[PDB]
Amino acid sequence: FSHPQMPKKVEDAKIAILTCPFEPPKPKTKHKLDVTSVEDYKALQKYEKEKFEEMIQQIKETGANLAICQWGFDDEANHLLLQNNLPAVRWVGGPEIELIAIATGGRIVPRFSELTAEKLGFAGLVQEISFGTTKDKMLVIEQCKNSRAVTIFI
Amino acid sequence: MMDVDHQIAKLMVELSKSQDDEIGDGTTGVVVLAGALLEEAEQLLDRGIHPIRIADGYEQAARVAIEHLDKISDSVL
Amino acid sequence: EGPLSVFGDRSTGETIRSQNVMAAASIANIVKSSLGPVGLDKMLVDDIGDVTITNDGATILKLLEVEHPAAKVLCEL
Amino acid sequence: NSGMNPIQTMTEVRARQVKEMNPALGIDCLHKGTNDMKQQHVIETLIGKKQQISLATQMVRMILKIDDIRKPGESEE
Amino acid sequence: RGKGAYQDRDKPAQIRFSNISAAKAVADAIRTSLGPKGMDKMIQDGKGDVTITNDGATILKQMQVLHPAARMLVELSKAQDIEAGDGTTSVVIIAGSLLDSCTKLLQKGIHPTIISESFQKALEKGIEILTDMSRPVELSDRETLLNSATTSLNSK
Amino acid sequence: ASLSLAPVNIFKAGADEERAETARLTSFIGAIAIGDLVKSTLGPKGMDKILLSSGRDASLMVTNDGATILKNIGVDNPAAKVLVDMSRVQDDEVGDGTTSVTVLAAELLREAESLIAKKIHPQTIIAGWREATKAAREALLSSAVDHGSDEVKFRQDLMNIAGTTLSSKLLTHHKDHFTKLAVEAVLRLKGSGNLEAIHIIKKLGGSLADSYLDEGFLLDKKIGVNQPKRIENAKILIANTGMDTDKIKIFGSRVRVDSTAKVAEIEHAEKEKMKEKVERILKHGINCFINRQLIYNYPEQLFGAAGVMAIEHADFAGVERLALVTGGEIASTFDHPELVKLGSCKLIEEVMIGEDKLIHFSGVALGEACTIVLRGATQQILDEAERSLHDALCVLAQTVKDSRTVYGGGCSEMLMAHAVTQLANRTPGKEAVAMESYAKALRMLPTIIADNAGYDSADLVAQLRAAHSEGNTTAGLDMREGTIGDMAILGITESFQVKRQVLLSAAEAAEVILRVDNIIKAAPRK
Amino acid sequence: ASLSLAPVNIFKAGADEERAETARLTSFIGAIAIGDLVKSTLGPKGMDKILLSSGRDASLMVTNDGATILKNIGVDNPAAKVLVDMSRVQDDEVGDGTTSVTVLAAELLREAESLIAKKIHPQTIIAGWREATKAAREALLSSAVDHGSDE
Amino acid sequence: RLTEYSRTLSGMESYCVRAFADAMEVIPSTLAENAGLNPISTVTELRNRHAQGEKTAGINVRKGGISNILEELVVQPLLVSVSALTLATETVRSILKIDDVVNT
Amino acid sequence: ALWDVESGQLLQSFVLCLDLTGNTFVSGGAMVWDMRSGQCVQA
Ligand SMILES: Nc1ncnc2c1ncn2[C@@H]1O[C@H](COP(=O)(O)OP(=O)(O)O)[C@@H](O)[C@H]1O
Ligand SMILES: Nc1ncnc2c1ncn2[C@@H]1O[C@H](COP(=O)(O)OP(=O)(O)O)[C@@H](O)[C@H]1O
Ligand SMILES: [Mg+2]
Ligand SMILES: [Mg+2]
Ligand SMILES: [Mg+2]
Repeated sequence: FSHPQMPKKVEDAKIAILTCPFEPPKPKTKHKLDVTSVEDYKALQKYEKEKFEEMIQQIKETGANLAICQWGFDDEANHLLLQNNLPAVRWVGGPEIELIAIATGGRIVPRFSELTAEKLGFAGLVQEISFGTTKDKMLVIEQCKNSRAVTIFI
Repeated sequence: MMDVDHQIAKLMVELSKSQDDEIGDGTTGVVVLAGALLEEAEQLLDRGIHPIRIADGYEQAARVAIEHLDKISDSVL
Repeated sequence: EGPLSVFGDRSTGETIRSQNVMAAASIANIVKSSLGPVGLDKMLVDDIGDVTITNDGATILKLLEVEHPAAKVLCEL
Repeated sequence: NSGMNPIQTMTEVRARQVKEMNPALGIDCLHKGTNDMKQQHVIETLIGKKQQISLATQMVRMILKIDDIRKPGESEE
Repeated sequence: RGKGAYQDRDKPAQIRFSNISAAKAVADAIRTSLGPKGMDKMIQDGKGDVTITNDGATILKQMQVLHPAARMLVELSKAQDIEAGDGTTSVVIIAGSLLDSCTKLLQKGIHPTIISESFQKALEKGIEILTDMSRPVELSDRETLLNSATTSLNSK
Repeated sequence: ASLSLAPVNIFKAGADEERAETARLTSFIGAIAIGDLVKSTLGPKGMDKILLSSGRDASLMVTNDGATILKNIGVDNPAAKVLVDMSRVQDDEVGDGTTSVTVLAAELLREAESLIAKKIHPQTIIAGWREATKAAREALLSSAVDHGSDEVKFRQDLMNIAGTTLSSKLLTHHKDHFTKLAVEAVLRLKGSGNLEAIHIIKKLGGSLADSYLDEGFLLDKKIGVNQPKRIENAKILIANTGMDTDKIKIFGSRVRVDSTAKVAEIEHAEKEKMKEKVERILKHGINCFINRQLIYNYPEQLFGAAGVMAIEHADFAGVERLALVTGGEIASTFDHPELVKLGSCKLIEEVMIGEDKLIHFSGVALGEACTIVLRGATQQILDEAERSLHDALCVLAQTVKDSRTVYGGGCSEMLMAHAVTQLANRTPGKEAVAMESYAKALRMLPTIIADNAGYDSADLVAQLRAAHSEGNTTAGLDMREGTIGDMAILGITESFQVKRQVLLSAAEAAEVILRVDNIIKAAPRK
Repeated sequence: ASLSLAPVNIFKAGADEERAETARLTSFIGAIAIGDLVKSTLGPKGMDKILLSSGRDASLMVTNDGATILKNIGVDNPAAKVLVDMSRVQDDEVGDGTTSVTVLAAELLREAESLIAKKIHPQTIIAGWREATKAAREALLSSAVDHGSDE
Repeated sequence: RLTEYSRTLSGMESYCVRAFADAMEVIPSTLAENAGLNPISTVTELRNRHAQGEKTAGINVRKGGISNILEELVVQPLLVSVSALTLATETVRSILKIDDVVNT
Repeated sequence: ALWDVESGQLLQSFVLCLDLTGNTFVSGGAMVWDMRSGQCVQA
């Protein structure tokens, strides 16, 4: 889990699989945004804050309990996720995203505006596993309804 | 049999040879005694005593020990 | 080499004192002939043909290539 | 060399020698149960011990008087 | 009874003797610069930098000693400098003398653990003695502070 | 015909292979060398080792930990590499036992070499060892005792376990004080296994007995310029915000104007944005502010004007430990002050440890995070003390997780070996011989423990074997004077997990190495 | 402090010495290697060796004799030299038993290494071996039979 | 005082405590050697005077002999001596626990 | 190691060459590190 104070165990998790970093949007094309006055600066700051709040609210609106991303996110999004009781994990690899989506029976969503309740996966238990005196942590997603993907842990 | 370069080691070899020539026995006790004497002289030197004084004291003590050996000896047939 | 086990050379006592005095005497003798009205100037060649005809002690000591620490002390003095 | 504690056994033997006047008490190396070396028949010549002490003392004095070494240091093959 | 454990391994004894020899060599090297009649040491770095010093910690740090016991002695002098700031030469000499005594103690056939425990007992007794022989001081007494500073500066 | 010993050459230059004799010999020599190296550091009377690095820095390290010794050695023998990895994995899984598992594996492989010399197929030895391991595991499990229900007896067991773990380290000089320290530090975790919550600070100078566990917390950071240096009844706010020219994260944005007056207006707007950020932070009603990242001159000037302490650059571990010890929440946004919990402590002040100044938190609210100050005479002493404390804390945390305990001093090895011998006495074939060799290695472990102290190991081990065969299941080595005694009375206890892991890992690695009959090496890069 | 591990060096270039552990290890390794080499040529089912000379002549020999194998090898281990000389002297005294005596010496030294590993002074081992040799010699003498009277 | 304490500790540890005291005796010998005085006689005089009862007696480099060291205003804080002794003892113990050197 | 130019302080210490938004960078001996979390995110 991205925040150290986030809960280490989620039961009956409704997972929102996302491939969009929890960051303000940026076009792929070479783009320059011009700030020409104090009003422009204030509008830009308000826009960034509102984008963070809006993406968090959009994730929360679907009723999801867990959020899984692929490209990580920054501090404001992390604290908003912690504040809204949404455990989250970041920088999950592409194959891992695909396996989680297959196992939990949920769709991979490319942006928040497309997130819906029907695209949420389900997992009976999502847990963070410790391995003794090693400081390393791993996440276990299991107890799926009709999981079509398995993992062998040796 | 030893192959040495240090001159003090050669002196010890010659001391063993001398003990072998004169007596024929005790060629190991001489080396141990000399090593112990020099080891004690080391800590005596660390306290600021002239090595000639150490040698003179050693000679005096050796005279005393030889006289004691003469005193405590026994005669065999 | 020895029990100290320091990667370098060590000089102690009269040897190092004589070395320091020798370096100081060398520095003094370099400029001793340029003192007083009957003193004489010097040519200094800077390895590329640059010539410095000087009588000042500071100039001579700065232009020279000095390696010993005591000699450096006198030059900076 | 016999597997006993050196300081303890030597101190005990020395104390026994002081207590009862008997210079024949020594180290029981063979573990015969007695320290009286006369009963064990461990006998060595008086001249051998005297020569040991004399030679060790003279060599130690001779070594103690050397205060300078001048080696070629060439490390020839 | 009679014979005890054979102790087929002589390497630990050799390691102990080498460590003691290195520490004793360091102590002997820095002994000359102790007290008001001590003299400074010139240390020339591999880069050509030159330092003249009487401070024990500086002397130990400047010369790149290689034997592990010498490195531990350097760390000991640094710790003494951190905690006290004076006596960085006396502590190394004390350690070297203690290990020099340990040489003959081990040669007599005494286990190193017994030596260490006895040294701890002697340390406790010595701390008690030193505390007993000292006297209290008040910071308002300028003469005592001046005398302490002068005593510190006597050897420099 | 062999691969290497054939008229036609099938290998690249520098690549070779080792057949039955050579492969088994190489494996056995490597394993025996590793075991002999790591041993003599085993038991209450084990000694330390000096590790000289051959690199440019030439790092110096004196240690008693087996895993630390085995990690920092240039090893080319593949079986020795296997044993080294075994020791590292054992260190990762549990704290102690790194030397015991290596010595047990080496003894097992020595017995395997002896058995192979007696014309016994290695697969037979493996089956016998599997049966012996099953019997020993069952016996050790049956001999375990649990005291997790009773708090006083569990605390006594924790004290005994910490003392047993520290008995072999340099901390055995002040074993009592350090055992109390470690037990208090582990118990302050409130059942959490987070060993990162315990911070060990090594300060040169002072005595080892001067080491202590702080009643609050210690931070090695610095306070701002005009900020207060002392706060009473502090209200903490732990944050992970930028606070260093916090740029709007639209990286495609730029200022594009036609006059310098507009640029001045925009920079005033940026400063006003930072000031509003600081005002929103202050709206929480706080006295202290710890930020994970840096705090620049303008925000710290604003904080000093507000008269609130502002600690900067407290890394992720720092903010996590402060949150654990004070109960605050690591906040990155400040639009809902009512939804953010503030840390609390009785007093914040600067303390003077050695020649360095540290921030001290006193009267903390939660306290589920410890700081331990270690004082020593050398850096090597400090490093070894830190490693020993890590071992003790790891074992104590494992015991907190699983409260089952076994008796040390060779008692567990003696009872496991007795069970193995009992199983071997009713087994036909050479599997019985393999089982007897397994029991022989199990005996050899406390034999090495007794040898390290200079006692009569043979007689003591014979006495232990007789006592365990008779029925004295709690008999063990009394290392105070070199006799045998009741480990329950003497309080020589261990974690059941550590002993079981040692046994299973040693048996597994011995089986893995024994299966090899051919070592093929590729041509090295050099 | 030993001669080798002392700050001052007392030896010529190329001269060295091996102390307790190293000397015992070298002796035991050499003796056990010699015994392992000479064995497997022992008893009715023993096999023969091939002695391929590395000299200019490059002589070839096939032999089951322990002394012949042991004399035609370049051994640098001094204990191996002791065992080789023992085998040669045994061959000189009687024509048989070179392999047997070499193997017996190697096995005895292996047991000695095992005993030394158990913290037993070598002098104690020597005394026990002297007593055992006396007992074994007496038993063998009592076990002998004679038939020279009957043709 | 440590020699007396060792005399009161009959056993094996008495030798070690006596060696500890003899090692403590080194610093006055070094001071006498550096001052140009005779080390053996100066240290013997110090020991005799300390045994007689006066404990503020030390090397007097100015006079060249032994006198009340407080008359020369030669004083140092107790912390220096206490820390030096304690740190040296701990370093000696840590070194004594070592028996092997491994090259990495 | 990454250092702050203005304040002259070591932000975080983690490599023959490396290359870089100044938050995610890759180091080759791939090793992608994220400054927001201070952990390796890709390999
Ligand atoms: N006070 C003690 N009495 C008897 N045995 C002990 C005592 N303390 C530790 N031991 C034994 O010493 C062995 C080695 O422990 P140690 O060297 O501390 O770590 P490791 O288990 O990694 O070797 C343990 O198996 C333990 O049984
Ligand atoms: N037919 C046999 N049956 C049983 N043992 C035999 C027989 N022939 C020889 N031996 C044994 O083999 C042993 C070794 O003899 P051998 O292999 O010839 O080498 P060496 O005689 O040089 O030791 C002898 O001790 C002998 O007892
Ligand atoms: Mg004789
Ligand atoms: Mg001073
Ligand atoms: Mg341990």
